[PDB]
Amino acid sequence: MAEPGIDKLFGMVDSKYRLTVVVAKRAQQLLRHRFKNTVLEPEERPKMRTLEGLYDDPNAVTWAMKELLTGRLFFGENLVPEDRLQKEMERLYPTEEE
Amino acid sequence: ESKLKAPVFTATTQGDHYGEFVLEPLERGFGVTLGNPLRRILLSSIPGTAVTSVYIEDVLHEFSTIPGVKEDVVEIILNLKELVVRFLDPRWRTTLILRAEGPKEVRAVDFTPSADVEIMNPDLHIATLEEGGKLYMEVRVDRGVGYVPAERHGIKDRINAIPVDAIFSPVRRVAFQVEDTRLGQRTDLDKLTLRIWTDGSVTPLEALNQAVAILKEHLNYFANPEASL
Amino acid sequence: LKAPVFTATTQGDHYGEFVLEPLERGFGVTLGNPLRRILLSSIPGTAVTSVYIEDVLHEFSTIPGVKEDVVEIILNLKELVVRFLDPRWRTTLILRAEGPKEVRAVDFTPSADVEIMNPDLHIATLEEGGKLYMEVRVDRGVGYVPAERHGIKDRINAIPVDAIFSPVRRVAFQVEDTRLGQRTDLDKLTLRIWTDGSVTPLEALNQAVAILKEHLNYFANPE
Amino acid sequence: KIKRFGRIREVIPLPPLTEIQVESYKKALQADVPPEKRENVGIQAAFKETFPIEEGDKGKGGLVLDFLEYRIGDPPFSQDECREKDLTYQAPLYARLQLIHKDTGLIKEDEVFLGHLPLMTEDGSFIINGADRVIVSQIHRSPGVYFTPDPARPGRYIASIIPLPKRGPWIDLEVEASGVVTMKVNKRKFPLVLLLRVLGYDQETLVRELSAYGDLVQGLLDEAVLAMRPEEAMVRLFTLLRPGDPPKKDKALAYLFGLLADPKRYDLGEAGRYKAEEKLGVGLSGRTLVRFEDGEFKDEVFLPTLRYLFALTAGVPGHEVDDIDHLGNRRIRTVGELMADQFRVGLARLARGVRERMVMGSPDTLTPAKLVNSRPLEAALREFFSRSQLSQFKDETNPLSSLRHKRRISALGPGGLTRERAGFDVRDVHRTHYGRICPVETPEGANIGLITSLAAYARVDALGFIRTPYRRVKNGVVTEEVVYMTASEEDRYTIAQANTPLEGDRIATDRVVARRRGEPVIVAPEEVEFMDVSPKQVFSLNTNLIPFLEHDDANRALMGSNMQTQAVPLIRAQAPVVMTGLEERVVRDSLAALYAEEDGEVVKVDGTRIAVRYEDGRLVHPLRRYARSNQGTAFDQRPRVRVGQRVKKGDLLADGPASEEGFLALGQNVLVAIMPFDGYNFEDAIVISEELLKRDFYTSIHIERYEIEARDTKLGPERITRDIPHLSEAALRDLDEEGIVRIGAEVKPGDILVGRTSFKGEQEPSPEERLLRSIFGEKARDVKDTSLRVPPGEGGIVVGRLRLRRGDPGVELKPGVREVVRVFVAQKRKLQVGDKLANRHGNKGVVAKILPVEDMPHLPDGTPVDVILNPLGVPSRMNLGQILETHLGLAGYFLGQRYISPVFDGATEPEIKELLAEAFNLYFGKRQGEGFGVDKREKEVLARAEKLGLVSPGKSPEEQLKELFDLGKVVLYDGRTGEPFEGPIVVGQMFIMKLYHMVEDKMHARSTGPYSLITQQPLGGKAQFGGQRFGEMEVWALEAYGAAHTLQEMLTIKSDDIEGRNAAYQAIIKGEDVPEPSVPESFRVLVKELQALALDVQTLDEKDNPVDIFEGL
Ligand SMILES: [Mg+2]
Repeated sequence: MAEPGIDKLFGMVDSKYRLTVVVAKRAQQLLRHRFKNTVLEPEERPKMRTLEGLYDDPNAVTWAMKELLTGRLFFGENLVPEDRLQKEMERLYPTEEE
Repeated sequence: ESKLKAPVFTATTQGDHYGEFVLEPLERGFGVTLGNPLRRILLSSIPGTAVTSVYIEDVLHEFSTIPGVKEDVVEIILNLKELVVRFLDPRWRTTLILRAEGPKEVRAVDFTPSADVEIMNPDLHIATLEEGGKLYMEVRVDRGVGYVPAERHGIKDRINAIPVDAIFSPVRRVAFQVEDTRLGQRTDLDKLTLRIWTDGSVTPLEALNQAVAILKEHLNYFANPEASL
Repeated sequence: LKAPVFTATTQGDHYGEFVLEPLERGFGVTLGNPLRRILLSSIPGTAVTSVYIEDVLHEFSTIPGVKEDVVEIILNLKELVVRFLDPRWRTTLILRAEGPKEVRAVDFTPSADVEIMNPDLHIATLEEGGKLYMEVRVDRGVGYVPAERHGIKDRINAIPVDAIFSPVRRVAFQVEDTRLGQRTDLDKLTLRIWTDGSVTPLEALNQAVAILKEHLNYFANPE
Repeated sequence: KIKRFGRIREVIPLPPLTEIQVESYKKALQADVPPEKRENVGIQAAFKETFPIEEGDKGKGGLVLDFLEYRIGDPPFSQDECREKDLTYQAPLYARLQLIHKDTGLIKEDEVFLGHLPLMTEDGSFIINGADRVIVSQIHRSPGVYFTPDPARPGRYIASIIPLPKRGPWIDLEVEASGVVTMKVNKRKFPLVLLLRVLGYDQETLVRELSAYGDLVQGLLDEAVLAMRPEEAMVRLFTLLRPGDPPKKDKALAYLFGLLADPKRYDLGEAGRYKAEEKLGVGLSGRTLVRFEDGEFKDEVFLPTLRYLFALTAGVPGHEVDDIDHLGNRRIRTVGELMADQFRVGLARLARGVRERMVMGSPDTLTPAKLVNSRPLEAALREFFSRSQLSQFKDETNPLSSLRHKRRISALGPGGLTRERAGFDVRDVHRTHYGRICPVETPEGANIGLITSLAAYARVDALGFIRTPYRRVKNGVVTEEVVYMTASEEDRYTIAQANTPLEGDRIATDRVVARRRGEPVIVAPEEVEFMDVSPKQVFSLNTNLIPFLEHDDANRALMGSNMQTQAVPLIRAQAPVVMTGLEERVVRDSLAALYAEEDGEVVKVDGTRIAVRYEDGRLVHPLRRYARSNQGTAFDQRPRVRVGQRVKKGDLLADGPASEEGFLALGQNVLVAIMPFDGYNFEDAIVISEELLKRDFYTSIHIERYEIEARDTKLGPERITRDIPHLSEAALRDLDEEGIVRIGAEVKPGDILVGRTSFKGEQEPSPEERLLRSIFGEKARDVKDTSLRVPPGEGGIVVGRLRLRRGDPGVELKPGVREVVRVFVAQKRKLQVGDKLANRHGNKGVVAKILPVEDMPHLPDGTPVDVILNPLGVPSRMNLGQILETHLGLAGYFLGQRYISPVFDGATEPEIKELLAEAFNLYFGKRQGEGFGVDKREKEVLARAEKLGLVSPGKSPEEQLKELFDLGKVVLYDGRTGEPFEGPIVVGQMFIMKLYHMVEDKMHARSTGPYSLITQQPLGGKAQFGGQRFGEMEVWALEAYGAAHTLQEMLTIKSDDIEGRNAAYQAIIKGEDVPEPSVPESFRVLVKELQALALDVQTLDEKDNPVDIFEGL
């Protein structure tokens, strides 16, 4: 009918746009550099159907919203060190290739 | 790499009713030219078994009421229609008798605990009778396929009968959409899907093949001809 | 009961009312239609695939001495229904026209396992300079297919033509109720399987049921 | 087998339908006439008009140069070559001009070469610089004089309407408050008193003998300072004609604006004398005022219209009469008159050049043909024809088009006060002029009314101006009834009686009101001059093509009145079942077909040219084939006749473009049931039966035309060769024979359509490179590919190729441009999702889905339908009569007939029944024969149609059928599943056209590529191609939502912002991450762009003092 729990999300955070950001930053955080940021991984994994068979989908926000609607994460004025917020990523397998 | 010349027939099996069935890639034009006749026959031509006439000591005509019975005639009448019998496999087509006591809930089992004919739906209100719980029913049951209203005529117990209707047909609902998909590149290939609902004894899937059989069983009729130049 | 009475007022290639009979109240179409549906679709037939004409570099042309107009031709030739009298294959008729005459599909060079169901068929009114040497394919096929099934062959001026296969030309069916059996309620079929190019109704009807069966079949083992 | 409906018809829509022009031009281009007769208007006038040129010293010395008979002549080229060599189909025109001396000297320079006056084709249009153009007839305020209320604050003003916008000045006498009676000629306001003084009038002799009964005078006297002496007068007036000219009484200047027929003259009156007289105190002559008598001037129209003014400023002769847009005040200058005035200009300049060469040069050597430099009559003349808001291309999609476009009338003329796109007074004019002979249901949108079409039987006779229809007057003739005609009423069509129409209540119009029934019932001159030869004359030639206009609501009825222009010839032109006689004439004035001349005979061979009629003489007739339409309509002719005689009720002798055998045939008529089909015909979409494609129906063939010029620019000569470097790819000559592509070739997008290399010297192949080059035989290169190739638009099959090269004969090409390859490509299109179908009743719609015969709605005997026009809204919402076509449909399908049910007279519901009633006793007359009859399905319905009290109860099912056939039609099964459609579903053969609007030409898609080098934002290019616009309206769209980022991206990573652009394409090609922006170029650039003007745009951060780091690279 639309987005799985779109309404549920609109409940969590306050300003309708606030969420759009979270999911955005999050997607722009999740399958953005790593992938090992997940929280749905177990029996609750966003799998895609496709002739051959199932397998996750390359749509960042997709996992995002539904990973948010999960439980973990957090938002607002925490992890003050944005610097140390992206660097801490170095602390655990980051980067890619070109 | 996922269809070729052999669609993928996939069911859903719920346990006794709703069982989504879905063969897949099919040339555009058979979802209808196929998934329909079944849904048709499915709603009809199917051996079934359900109540059909009732004698219940006193007052003939279905219109009236009885004392020491929270309900009225028709409520039992219809409350009866939601009965699910299973005549093993002989030839069967018998009657039935209920033993009504005092102030209790007359289930749909308080009948003649006769084997050879089990009741799938044990419960089922049927009727309520307090204190002086009279009530004596010799509720019949017949054998049919389509649907039959007040047209058969409740012979049986000559006098007194309030014949109910022939709701005999194991299936109780049959719908089907035919969204198109293209697991096989070409963006417009038919894709059935069925949703056979049945509880009147006979399982869903069973209903299907049965019909699917009823159809071919029939199709063979176009075999040896007898022309005219 | 237990079975009907498959009548079949036949004909000579085309026209084929084929009446079942005491079909219980209902199946009057469970059968009646699909066959009709199928009989208008999936069925093997004959049809032109490409034509080459004398001095015609490509369609949108105009062959001298000929009243017509190259497209018309191909539009006419689009019809010409062949018969194949053989198991699996395509082929190429060939015809040359002279001075004043009226090259109706007939003048289409007699040849091998082939019949010209629709002789006459005014193909072209050439005159004064009756020059017309042509080369038209004619592939086996099924259904409708246009610019795709390229008419290569004479790699040059093929001006591939459209594919209009389905040998059936119309299909209906009544349910007229005037039969015995067991109570005036049941229905009585009678699908017609009208006109055709090559194949005959019975064949269409027959070929038809098969398919419906093979599909009906697919309802096999599910996952 | 044609059935007709109708009554009377005393004439015919009249010959030809292109008379507005054709017979117009010629009579203005007289010429063809022996150089004796022919006296005015047209070229000649312009000549005579330009008074024999003199010069300084009035009648003192030599040189007079008088003009004479001119000579249109030996036409340079021929139509066809002109278009092939992009040439205006002109022709030479010279005229012997013998100059004089004042010492006796008669010299006649024979001919004296001159301008090239463009000729007009038999057609009724022009060939100009190759393409075909048409001169559209404009309308303006008819010459004369007729005040009108001062729109300001109540106070009628006076206007003087000179003849044509180039034969007199617009003079408005405006009585104000602070200034009073003003004479404002062109660019000059001044005391109206003054000019009068000059004309003689004056205090007392003037007012107090003119303006008494209505004050409005002291103000006219006060400036009597002017009314103190003429002569001295002119001077002050002259002084009031900028700039600082020489005050020295001359009489000239005023030697006009009244004097002589020079820049003022309604000619021999006609619409000036014949009008102002019956508007003013009668009396007048050729022009306004009169001088050169012997001294002072003698006014003729300057106080009487001032008088008649005041009169309507406080007296009884009101007549506030504004432009009153009465077509007794709205003129129309036919082409010839537009082309004429231009001559009345070419000369205006020559006369200057002549008067000038007069002097200088030797009075004994100064002869004509040496005094006349043929530059004016050209230029300014060839200036008009191809550079006028009135000269236009030519709607050539389907023939009605062309023809139609000539009958059209523009008011957006470029004349004086000629309504600009929104000129001073617009949403007023538009409205239906109560004059009916210039249709009411034609116009479009946005230009709503400033462009109308003129009625059929309209005009034709002694024409001085304005339409004038034909109107019967009891048998005999029909009189070309004026437009300012009262002629004692008019009796509308119908209620006849042999010759005495026994209606004794006859409906009629008189002056305006439908006024009940004058009832003169004289049978004599039709109750005066009452009666209209047929209705037709009420409407547009290309509306009369509507079988049931009656029911059709005006508004929507116009939406078909136009639309059907946008036809688009097909292969199976099909005339329509219900058509209207006209269908048969429209395509015979278009000349889009090939007629005959005398009796019969044939001979021929058939194919490329119906050979010689063979009648007495011997003339072959070639047949235009797979031409090219201005719109790319591919109009070709078809050969109709084998070996016979003249005509068989019509000598079609081979059809034309979009006409079935002689009958105009825009689209194809097909069978259709009405009814909502699972949404596929939602709103307006039409669902369609695949069959139509399988039977090559709506298929239309279009031929394109790609071009290329071979420049010369300073780098090396631009050449058209087949040696395109590197393009080896077995492509080059795998096609492109010795340069350009080959006929019958088949072209996809990208292939080299017409190759040609180019030098360009970017950089120098430095060493190393040149070395390595030599080394590995890397032959150095100097020439680029710069070929042609076919654009992203699929392409098609190479139909033909033309080639024009400098130095060629009749050609002539753009400076620098040498040679110019052209290549035409065909296309045949069938039909697809998208595209419009639109019928004759504005039931316009675009195809949605196209079902396979399999599905669709099976009629009873199995015949599938064709289109699934939705009944929802459309009809109700639009209230029309596209049903009374679908009904006389089967009642013409089964009854196998084509019909003629003309506009407002015929094909009546009972007849539609009578007919329909019949054509069933066979449709069903068969079934009860083939061996069948009404089945469970049909009964299941019928026994419910009466529930719907839709069919007479009690009757047998069979009885209920026919009953339910006249109205709607048979149960109509749904060949999809099988059961019936509960409720009949009227079925029938409508007639749907396929408007030049196929989807193909639309729909493109971008992603990257053709990036610009001028604006830096996607536009123009080479390879891919594309680029989409994102107007302001959409900015608000995003602003309104909250997609800030989503917005930025459209002013960042997707246009100007290079850093970003690239960032994007780099981001995607990699994957994982997304287009990351920051400081859009749009900002970094605004700063270092304001600086350039001496401003220090500072970028202070959060705290004012954190002054940006910005552009710090
Ligand atoms: Mg629209």
